[PDB]
Amino acid sequence: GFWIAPLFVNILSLPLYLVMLVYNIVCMLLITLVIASITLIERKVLSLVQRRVGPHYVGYRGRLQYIADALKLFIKGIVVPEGSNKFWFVAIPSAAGAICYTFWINSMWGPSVSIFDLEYNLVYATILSILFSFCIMLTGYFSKSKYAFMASIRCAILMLNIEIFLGLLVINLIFISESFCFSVFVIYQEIIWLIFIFFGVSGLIFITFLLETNRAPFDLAEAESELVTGYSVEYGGFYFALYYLGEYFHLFFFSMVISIVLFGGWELPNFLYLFLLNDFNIL
Amino acid sequence: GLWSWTINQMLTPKFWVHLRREGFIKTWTRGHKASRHAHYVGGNRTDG
Amino acid sequence: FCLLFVLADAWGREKYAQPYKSQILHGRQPFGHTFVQNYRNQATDLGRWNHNFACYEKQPGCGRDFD
Amino acid sequence: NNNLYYILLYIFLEIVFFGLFLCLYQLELFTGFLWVAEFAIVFIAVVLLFYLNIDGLHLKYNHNINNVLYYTPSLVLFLIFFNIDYFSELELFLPLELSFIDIYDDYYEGFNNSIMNDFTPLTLSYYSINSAEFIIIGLLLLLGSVACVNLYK
Amino acid sequence: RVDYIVTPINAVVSWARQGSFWPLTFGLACCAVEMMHATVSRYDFDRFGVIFRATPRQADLILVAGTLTNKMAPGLRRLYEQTLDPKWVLSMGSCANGGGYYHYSYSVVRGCNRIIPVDIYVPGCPPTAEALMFGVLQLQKSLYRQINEGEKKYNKKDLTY
Amino acid sequence: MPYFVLLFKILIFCVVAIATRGTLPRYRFDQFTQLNWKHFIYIWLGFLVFNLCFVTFFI
Amino acid sequence: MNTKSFEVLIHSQYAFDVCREQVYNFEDCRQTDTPLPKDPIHCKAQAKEVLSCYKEAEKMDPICLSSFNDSRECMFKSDGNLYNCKTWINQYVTCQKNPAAFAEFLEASTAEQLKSKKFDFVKNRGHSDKYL
Amino acid sequence: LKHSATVLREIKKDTIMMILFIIGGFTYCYHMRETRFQLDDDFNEYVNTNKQTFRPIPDHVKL
Amino acid sequence: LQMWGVGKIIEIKKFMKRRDIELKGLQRKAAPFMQSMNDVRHLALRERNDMLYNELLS
Amino acid sequence: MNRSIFQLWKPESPRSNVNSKQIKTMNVNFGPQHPAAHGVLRLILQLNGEIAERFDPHIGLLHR
Amino acid sequence: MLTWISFWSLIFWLILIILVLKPKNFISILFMSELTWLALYCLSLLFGAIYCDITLLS
Amino acid sequence: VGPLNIVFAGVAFLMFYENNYKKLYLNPRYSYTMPYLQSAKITKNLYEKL
Amino acid sequence: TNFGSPFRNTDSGIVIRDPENEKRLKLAFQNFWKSKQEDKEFQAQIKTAVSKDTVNFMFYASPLFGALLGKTYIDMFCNPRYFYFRAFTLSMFALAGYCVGNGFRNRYEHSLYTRNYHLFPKDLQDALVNGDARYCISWWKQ
Amino acid sequence: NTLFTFFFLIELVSCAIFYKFIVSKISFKNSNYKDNYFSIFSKNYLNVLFYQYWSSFFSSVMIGFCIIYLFSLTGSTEWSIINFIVASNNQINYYTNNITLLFICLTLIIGFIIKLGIAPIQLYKIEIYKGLPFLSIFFYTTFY
Amino acid sequence: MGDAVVIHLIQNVLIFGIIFWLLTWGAEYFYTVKQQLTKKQFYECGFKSISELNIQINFNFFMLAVFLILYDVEFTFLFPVLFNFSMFSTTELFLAFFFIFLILVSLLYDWLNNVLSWSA
Amino acid sequence: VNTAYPTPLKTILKTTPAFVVYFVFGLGFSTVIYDVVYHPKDRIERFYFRSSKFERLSRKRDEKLRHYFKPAIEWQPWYNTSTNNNTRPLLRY
Amino acid sequence: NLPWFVRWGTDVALFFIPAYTFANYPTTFFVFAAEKRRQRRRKDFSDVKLRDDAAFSVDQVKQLQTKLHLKQ
Ligand code: SF4
Repeated sequence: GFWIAPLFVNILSLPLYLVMLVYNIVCMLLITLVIASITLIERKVLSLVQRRVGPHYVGYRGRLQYIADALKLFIKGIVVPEGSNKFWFVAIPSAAGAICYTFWINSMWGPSVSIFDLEYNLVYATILSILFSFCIMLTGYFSKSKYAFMASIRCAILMLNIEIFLGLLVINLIFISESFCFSVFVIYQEIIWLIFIFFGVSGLIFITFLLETNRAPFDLAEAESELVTGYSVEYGGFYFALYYLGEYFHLFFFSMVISIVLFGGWELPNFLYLFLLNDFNIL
Repeated sequence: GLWSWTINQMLTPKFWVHLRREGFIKTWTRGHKASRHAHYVGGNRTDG
Repeated sequence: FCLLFVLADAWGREKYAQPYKSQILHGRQPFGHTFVQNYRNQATDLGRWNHNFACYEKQPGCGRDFD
Repeated sequence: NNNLYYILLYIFLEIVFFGLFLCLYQLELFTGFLWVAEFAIVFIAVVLLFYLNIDGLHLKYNHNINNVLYYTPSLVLFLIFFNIDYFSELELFLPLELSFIDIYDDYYEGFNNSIMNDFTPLTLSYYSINSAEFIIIGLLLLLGSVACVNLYK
Repeated sequence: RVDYIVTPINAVVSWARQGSFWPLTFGLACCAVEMMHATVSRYDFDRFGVIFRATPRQADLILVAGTLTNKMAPGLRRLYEQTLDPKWVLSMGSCANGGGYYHYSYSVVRGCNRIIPVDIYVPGCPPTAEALMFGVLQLQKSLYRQINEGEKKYNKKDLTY
Repeated sequence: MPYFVLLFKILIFCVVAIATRGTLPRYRFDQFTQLNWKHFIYIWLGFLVFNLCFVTFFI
Repeated sequence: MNTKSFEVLIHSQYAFDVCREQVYNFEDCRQTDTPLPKDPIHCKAQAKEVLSCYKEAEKMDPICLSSFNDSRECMFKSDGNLYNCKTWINQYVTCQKNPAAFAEFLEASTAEQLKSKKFDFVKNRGHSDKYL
Repeated sequence: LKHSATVLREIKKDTIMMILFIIGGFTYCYHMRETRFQLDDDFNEYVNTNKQTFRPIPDHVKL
Repeated sequence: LQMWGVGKIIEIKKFMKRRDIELKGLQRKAAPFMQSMNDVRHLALRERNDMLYNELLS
Repeated sequence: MNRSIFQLWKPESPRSNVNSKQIKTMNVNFGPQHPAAHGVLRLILQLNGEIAERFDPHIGLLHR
Repeated sequence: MLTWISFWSLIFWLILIILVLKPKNFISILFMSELTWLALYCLSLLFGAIYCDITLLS
Repeated sequence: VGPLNIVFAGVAFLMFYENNYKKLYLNPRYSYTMPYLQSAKITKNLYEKL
Repeated sequence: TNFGSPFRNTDSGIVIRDPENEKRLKLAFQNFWKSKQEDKEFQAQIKTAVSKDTVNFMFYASPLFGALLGKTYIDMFCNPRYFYFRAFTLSMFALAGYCVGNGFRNRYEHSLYTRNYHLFPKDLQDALVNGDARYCISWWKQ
Repeated sequence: NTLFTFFFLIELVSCAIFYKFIVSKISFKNSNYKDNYFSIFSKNYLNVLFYQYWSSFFSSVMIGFCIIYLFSLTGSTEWSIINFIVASNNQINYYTNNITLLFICLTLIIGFIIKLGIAPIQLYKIEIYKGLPFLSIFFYTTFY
Repeated sequence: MGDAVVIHLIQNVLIFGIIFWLLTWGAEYFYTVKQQLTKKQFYECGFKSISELNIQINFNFFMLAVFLILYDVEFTFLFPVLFNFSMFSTTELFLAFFFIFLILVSLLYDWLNNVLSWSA
Repeated sequence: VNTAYPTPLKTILKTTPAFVVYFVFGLGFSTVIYDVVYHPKDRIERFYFRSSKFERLSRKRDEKLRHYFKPAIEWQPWYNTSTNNNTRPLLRY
Repeated sequence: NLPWFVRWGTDVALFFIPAYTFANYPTTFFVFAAEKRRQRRRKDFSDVKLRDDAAFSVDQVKQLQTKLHLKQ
């Protein structure tokens, strides 16, 4: 009907929003599965280095340890201590988890292959890292425990050095790319890997990679021997699960960024056959 | 619980001899019986 | 020391051609900057600015288009 | 609100809203830069708050006395007469169908422009024209660092 | 009509809870030294999935390993209460079982069961790493089985009523 | 697509990170800060200055 | 006045050597003392002549249909990167200039050149492309 | 550190080799720059093959 | 390695510049027709608004 | 380097509020159930800025 | 609602007023000063957008 | 409800109907602005009715 | 190729793998160069950034100097009882020398094909720019 | 030659003044032997620092607002061109919005009075002079 | 640097979080917890914590934070110049070198005063 | 004979399942992202930020003409909707 | 009868070849639809304007395309 068609504009539009949300949920589930696989790989590598067999009874040859870990993390209950503000104690995990899944947005899987056309991928990543650090510090502070407060203080101390180091590394890297998009770095890295120019800064690059992933010797805010558990001294169950998942996603994203910007990106390494590779094909 | 004996382990004369001798049920059940290593399924030597 | 070596190299690059002259000692910027910094300036006397070519008339290779 | 933590949260929310407003005006570069700077400043401020206001118990101050005494009439009078808008108009003042400046394009100018970054105005300002201002800013920063060291001593 | 899905759900939950029986990083004496040796590469508790957790709020298995004294019983009770639910308890070593050599000591708790509820006990003083592994495996099997122990009776339609 | 190569490189980097976590110890907070506050920042700045000089030499 | 961006660009590149008189007249009318362009109302006649010439030149020879389709596919895959499609664009321009000579060149086609030109700017990247 | 005579000779050889390698690298960079300049000249010559048209600006544009 | 990488980056930039020069030549070859179409659009819209304003303010 | 003794020492003077420990002492304890406390020690350590100021080791937690 | 320039000016003036409205805490004063500086930067960006001036954006 | 509620509901319904009718029947259908109402056919010319 | 052809992109979005066209284009270029090979005026008009003798000397001596440098390096710091390491070092030095020679030769060829690109026929220049032998059939068909 | 350079130089001068104020000695050698086991809490230096910092912040905000408003008015912040444009406005009457001009002038004058400590804003300067050394006071007076 | 697409993505992320919350509720449906005396008390390695809100730090990194803010400002200032270094000039090079020298002098002066170390 | 792999080879090979699972998950995520990018536009459209001024102007000309120029050229006095829910301008003021 | 390298190659091939195919074809099972869409994206003769003075007519062009057997 000429008069009935008008009332269906937003009614027909809503299904598109539903489909977009479904696609985003599918992407989030895929990212969670990737993070679980990364955790499984980390456990296997730690066992192998320690001359241990590691997880082998979780299903067939321990192939589903990550799924069981996630289900058990869901299973265990969580009780908020009466000595702390329940509102903040709950909002910190939810905010951290919401910030954690947003890392998938600022990620490119190919040439112009991105969810959004963000020209400042580095800025977005830095903002996400700052938000994650703030969330960790708040979780440490809201716990009202001296150990959690010390852990939050150590994490904040790491962040100031982390921020300066990341800014200097980006500035030295942006000196070649001249763009905040990740594609420009890989575009000019097809000849040789960017680590070649930063050959003498390889140690500092490794230090930045270990700090951006919050791994040792920048393993502060964990302090297993020093301050027992990290910001999750009193946080457990779903809170600790979300924190660990965010840490793993941040590690994966930092490794992806480091590869895209320094290790030749997604271009095959032709540096080995440079002596036999031609420059121009004149007819 | 699938693939008690992998293709790499199944691609040996030992696997064929054991399957022909003890049958498919026994060949598959050993991996589910005392799984210690995928390369140690039925022994470490591949001759038998 | 690196800065001194770079300055020495730039000063020695005078024997190189005009395109090969040092960019520090011979500026090469965008058309907008060239028009802004050389308009109504008697030191250079860059002449007219061809709006079609967006370059000064006295600038070499100005308006070179396909035959 | 007198709670310092809540004040800081509200400041962060206001900064986020200002960044959103800047993005609405299609100024995303400055929005991102301000967002990063404000995030760093907020982290420092949170560290300071944990340092100096760990308990968080704000002073027992009542806003009613000062608000009713002078603040409300003063705000009313100030907002009543202050109007520095001369010719600014709302976007809904005229139909958008009567505007055609955003449709014209300079094809030759685009063909003569090699700029691929939005930082060209920033470079041309803080490096060519306002170079004296940049040098003054650097000298002021050095002097401020020296002053901070002396204050710490 | 809620037990049909619940039974598969109960089985999945039991498998998941058995797969992440994380022991508490809380050890005291030679029994705990043996337990730590049971965390070594040679004794792969990671094969069964036992990873030590430092925080009781994030732990599920309480490995009470050591001697309990009058100066530690309230702390043990507080830790047991602070342990996140559901929780299991395993007392390794004779001291953790019943005091052992110090069963007649004035500064001995005279049994860990009188302080906190204990689910499983290990006999050796010190128990071998194999003994601790066997005890952990038995506790895991019990936890997997205890989830659906057939408490409910089946109706005439073979449904738990 | 290049996504497979990117995934392989990221996996190598993650394995390296896991190995580093397994191998090296944890330093002191003040020690790491001073290393950043006295050596690393200066080294990075010198590298940037050398890169600028090289770019000027190579135009 | 009813053409898409890529098609109009291809037609103008083909007519870049054919509309010289009107193009030069309009460019002279577009001259100014500053980089700021002149008011468009100044050159209504020259712009009209250029548009008329472009409309008269948009009618290509039948042999140029396949080349035009290939160039359109290359531009769509490249999102309008002309330099990356230089070979197909040059071939289409030669076809428009001389359909007979282009037909003769098409007679001497290779087996690989006789296959469908499938362009994918993701798997295939080129060599040191700034527009990427 | 009271290094031996053989160690001192090795150190001297290493220093001489380092100096020679630095000089060679600088010479190679200069040669690469010259080659790049030559290639740029060749590319300009190739580009300006049929772009030699120079139309004077119209007199309508004032000084 | 730093010096060699800087030189290689400079050479890559020069090659990209040559490619961009070719692209700019092509775009200048395509400059006139698009500019003419845009000018026709701007002038046609100017006539309608001018006529509406002249009828209005009269 | 230069002298930095004043930046490392802070003695307390009689009735001098400035010379006192002008900060809330974080009386945290390395209690029994800690990974690094060896299990049988409660080292009540007055730590100032993550730096231990005073030590009081509660021992005898495992005295048998 | 209100035009952007008017909103920005009114917000700057209200922030300047509110800087004195709240209680006298040094930390609160510092936070308010930071907020005012951010508002000034936003106003400068809006003005540079309005007038298209490079120095205003600088 | 109430007379004021009925008046407000009628005003909102009339506003929605007027806006939708203006967007649908009075608009150059050159841009895809109405999902499930505007056609998804692939156009070849610059100006195609959607 | 690291940089590819200067006249077109190596494989922008479609990778062309036709060897018959490339062979025909090479034959056409050889025939064009042979037709005016005895033209003294055309020979003098041909100019290159690098001389043929210099290019040949570089391509023939670069591996030798690199091999000598590698042998000297193996003598300076490497023990002579490590056959694998010594051979690897020598091979790497020889490969670097060969790379330098190949770069010199490629530069000479590119300069010859570019500084003399203005003397090419119309169809020959079209083929060189587009990389397609279909532009000039008479120089390669017969 | 322009209000931007003037603002930058004035901010630099204010920072230098604050640094000089921070360079004041807190303790002095005195023969007061009775105060050896008692604490005397003197807040003169802290008050001076707080007052200087707050006044400088307010003045800088006012000057920045004035510069931003002036730039939009004429398009330049230089000395001669601004005066020429303002005098032209009095002859062409293009901008009759005297409210905006009055607000800009009020902002500039208030900022100048606050920076100079002009009355009725004088308790700030009174407290500033009450807690400084004699040579510091002499230098501040000579500068201002 | 973001758009309504990013806003809708944030909304979908919130929806996924709600799904996770539903999963958490479903998991918690299969557990029973009995209240304990110290169940909701602070975990301090087995003993009652002697503080509730009075958890204050010494804050020995104030100079470090201030220097970090100053260095971030300096780096942000230097960023625009390097963003378009392709069109560098003699004055641009001089200004960049002056800024670099100023940053280096500031860092050295900070180190020269031993202000980069923690203090009691 | 025993055709077992080397001991280091097996020790490193006791990770292949986890490595393959990670690779499969990453490939699935990447394929989902690629499908999302490609299905709406029938290709992987290049970012406008990676295109020059001329390229950006050429790309958006048709969209600008369809969404703005057409309504502005055939406007009617009654065409504007009675509410404020009209199309926003190309430049937000 | 199988080398350690020969047996190990099977698992590597299984891990690589399916992964290579998946990476080369992210849009699984829709390649035919994409090809059909691309073919429909090639405008026909009637959809475009042909010059009056064209060397070859439409029928001649079709015959020449059939003879040359261009895939198009
Ligand atoms: S039971 Fe035996 S081994 Fe265990 S702590 Fe007591 S004495 Fe030691």
